[PDB]
Amino acid sequence: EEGTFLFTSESVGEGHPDKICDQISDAVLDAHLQQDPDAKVACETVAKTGMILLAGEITSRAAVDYQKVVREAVKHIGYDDSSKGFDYKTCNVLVALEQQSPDIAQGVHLDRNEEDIGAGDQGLMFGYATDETEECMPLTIVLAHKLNAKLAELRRNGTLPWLRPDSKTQVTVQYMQDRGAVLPIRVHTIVISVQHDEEVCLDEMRDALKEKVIKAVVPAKYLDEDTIYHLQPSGRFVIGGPQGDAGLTGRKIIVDTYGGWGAHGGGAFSGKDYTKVDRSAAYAARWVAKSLVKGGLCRRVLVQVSYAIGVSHPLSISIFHYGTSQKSERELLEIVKKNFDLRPGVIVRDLDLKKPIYQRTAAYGHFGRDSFPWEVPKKLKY
Amino acid sequence: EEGTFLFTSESVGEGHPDKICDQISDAVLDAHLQQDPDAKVACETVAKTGMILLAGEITSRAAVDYQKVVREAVKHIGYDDSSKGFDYKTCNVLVALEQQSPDIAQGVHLDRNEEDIGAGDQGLMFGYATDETEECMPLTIVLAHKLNAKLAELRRNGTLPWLRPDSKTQVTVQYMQDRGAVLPIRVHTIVISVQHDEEVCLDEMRDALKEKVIKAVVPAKYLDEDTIYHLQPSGRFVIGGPQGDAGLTGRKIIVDTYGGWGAHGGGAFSGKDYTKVDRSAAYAARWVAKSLVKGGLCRRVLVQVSYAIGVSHPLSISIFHYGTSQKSERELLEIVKKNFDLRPGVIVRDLDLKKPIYQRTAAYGHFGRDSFPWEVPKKLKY
Ligand SMILES: Cc1ccc(-n2c(=O)c(-c3ccc4nn(C)cc4c3)cc3n[nH]c(C4CC4)c32)cn1
Ligand SMILES: Cc1ccc(-n2c(=O)c(-c3ccc4nn(C)cc4c3)cc3n[nH]c(C4CC4)c32)cn1
Ligand SMILES: C[S@@+](CC[C@H](N)C(=O)[O-])C[C@H]1O[C@@H](n2cnc3c(N)ncnc32)[C@H](O)[C@@H]1O
Ligand SMILES: C[S@@+](CC[C@H](N)C(=O)[O-])C[C@H]1O[C@@H](n2cnc3c(N)ncnc32)[C@H](O)[C@@H]1O
Repeated sequence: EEGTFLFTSESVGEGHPDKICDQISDAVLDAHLQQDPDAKVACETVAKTGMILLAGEITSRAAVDYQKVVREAVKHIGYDDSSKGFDYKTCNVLVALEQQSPDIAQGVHLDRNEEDIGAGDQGLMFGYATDETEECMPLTIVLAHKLNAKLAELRRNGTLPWLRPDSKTQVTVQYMQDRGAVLPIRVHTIVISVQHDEEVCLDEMRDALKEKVIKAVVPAKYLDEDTIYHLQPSGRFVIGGPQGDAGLTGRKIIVDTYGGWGAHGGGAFSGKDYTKVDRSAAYAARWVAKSLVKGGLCRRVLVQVSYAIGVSHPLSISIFHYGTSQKSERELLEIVKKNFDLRPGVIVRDLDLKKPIYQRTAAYGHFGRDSFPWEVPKKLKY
Repeated sequence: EEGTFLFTSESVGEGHPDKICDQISDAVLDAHLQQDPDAKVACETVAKTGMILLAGEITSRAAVDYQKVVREAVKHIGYDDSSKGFDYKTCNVLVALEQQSPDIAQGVHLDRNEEDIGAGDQGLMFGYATDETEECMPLTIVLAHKLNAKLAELRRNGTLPWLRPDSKTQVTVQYMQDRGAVLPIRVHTIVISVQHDEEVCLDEMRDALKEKVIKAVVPAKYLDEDTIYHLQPSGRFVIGGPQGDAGLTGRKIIVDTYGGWGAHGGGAFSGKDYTKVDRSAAYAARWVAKSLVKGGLCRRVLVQVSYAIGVSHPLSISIFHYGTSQKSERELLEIVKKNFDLRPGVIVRDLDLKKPIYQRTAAYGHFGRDSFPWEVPKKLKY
């Protein structure tokens, strides 16, 4: 229909190999922060058959048992037997971690007042919010995340014991344009691929995915006779996890954020402390965007910020409201200037970013869930 | 001024550790394609002090010497001595490469007619084009790439022998809104950070970066008394490359594409053959977008496509012209349907994607350069 369009987003499960890496990187970050709130962490993880490798830079007063931290994260995910393709008890854990470069340390935080610490790198970051859901997230990505969460729930409760931890989902929604804002009309296509055991047949899996997963997550009002379902479209997914596909930290940055909506600056979140603005400034930009929507100034908004390594204040700030505010974008920038301080050394205080809650962010998206500090809107003064 | 806004993009040099990984992943892909045009390649690279690790899946009839291919790529980049922090002659090259999962192979390409091969994965991809430059790319990212290329040029020609291969640049441009299209007005801020030797002082570097790099790349009409320069803002960058920061393939996906403009689906390009739609469908979507702009239908356009693993046709196609076309987005979709076939098995033929030219794409962006097939517009019939 005229004034309508399609949009597709995807999500992945806790056992998707890239997501395994994000969760391990954040389990390492949390382990350091539990002992040293000022740990400087830049922990990349790589996963392939039988291997977790940690590579990066950590300067911290914590004493962390990497073998224990990695294996416990893999256990939580559900890879606990060679029949599943990966086992926390018996995999190889390799560590190539060095101290943070002293050249970065001197230029960013050494001998600097905390509020005046420099950005840990240059870069650009975006925040986005949309009133199409209560949580201010796109419906395409919320549904895709919930489909993966439902698969994990039915695997863990033994309802569908043939399920394995590696999964991917994708949701296409037809939207109506509404003066810059968007209104979901219907779900056009759903894809679900999930690793499974050798005994279950394709028809049993497809029936369960439709009746016990899709129907348990997606409201029936969005599904109709024309909705297309691609359930186990490859036909066979016994080999999975790192054995099926090498994973790396920071290779699901669009799943971690807005599912293609808004914009992205390229930075990965997991394995990084607050001084790395790829994470802290993106969380602050989401906080700003969500505050503008919950404050009734916008129905849909995009915020860009950027930084230079060693410099505290952002180099640029831009706001695009998609035509959904009566205030000009110059007025919105002034409101943001009066209400937020986007220096990393102030974001850490506002968003409590030395707290070890990062492993919780590393699956199912970093935004629109669980009332993390960046999800609690700031009451704006203007 | 009213109707203006700021936008920032970044780029990185050939020796940036993430970019080293993209180039090595693509050198491995090209090595396979030189002997086996139908090689199935999914090669991730990880780089840290003294180490290149290859992890992933390759099924190919080629006989490839990974030690030689990796070291030759590192040599080309310029890491040829321990004084520079990395040396192709003496680094460790580790290989954890297995065959492609037979479950993926059976679901995607085994016993399938080439035109009817399934997408190698699910996912979403975007194409973008803007008439603000002849090459139909955002000026922010074109300038950022050219600044890194200039640093490599002056390093290689011996003009600035203190330069090392690892660099990052960032450009903020103030734009004027023009009926959906954008017009660059001026450069607001430039950042340049580049690895250097122990002997050169900060003032000599900052003077050279302004006079020999910025002035040699950015037209003077964009620079004025208010332009902000952050040159070597960390103050010291002797440690660099993988020693300073662990790199991974597919961690510069926004540098590889549009610098934050348009949209991104999350997929990485390097190390993947044509059957991986993260690369082929994104190249085809750029080709569509550039064809719509060069054909005079749009001044600025975004194209989304999506796929399911094992299914040839895209699941969804969407076009947003930012208000820059007289044709409706329904009409543009019909023109695209009549002129393009976005099945991966047809994109391979149109864009010649079995040719080993991929290492050439892995630095300075995959788009807007060198008249690759996806940069030559298709003449549209309607
Ligand atoms: C990153 C991004 C995300 C979404 C879109 N997107 C859109 O935002 C609108 C839209 C929304 C609301 C509207 N209100 N009015 C009065 C006009 C509107 C147009 C239409 C549209 N079609 N395809 C796309 C993109 C997938 C290619 C679109 C654009 N860029
Ligand atoms: C991904 C993306 C990129 C750019 C923008 N972006 C824009 O596209 C326009 C714009 C361009 C042209 C226009 N013509 N007319 C009549 C109105 C226009 C508005 C203004 C604007 N301000 N901040 C941003 C984003 C950085 C936050 C903006 C939005 N999204
Ligand atoms: C298709 S793989 C990427 C391509 C792969 N590296 C190759 O060698 O072709 C990407 C993701 O798809 C999922 N996957 C793996 N095996 C699959 C299968 N047989 N069917 C469907 N999806 C699968 C996993 O979540 C995996 O991380
Ligand atoms: C700042 S590092 C990322 C943070 C780092 N992992 C850490 O431990 O803090 C990201 C990129 O910045 C660049 N870089 C490295 N050392 C730098 C320095 N001393 N000054 C400026 N940029 C530097 C390199 O291009 C590097 O890949």
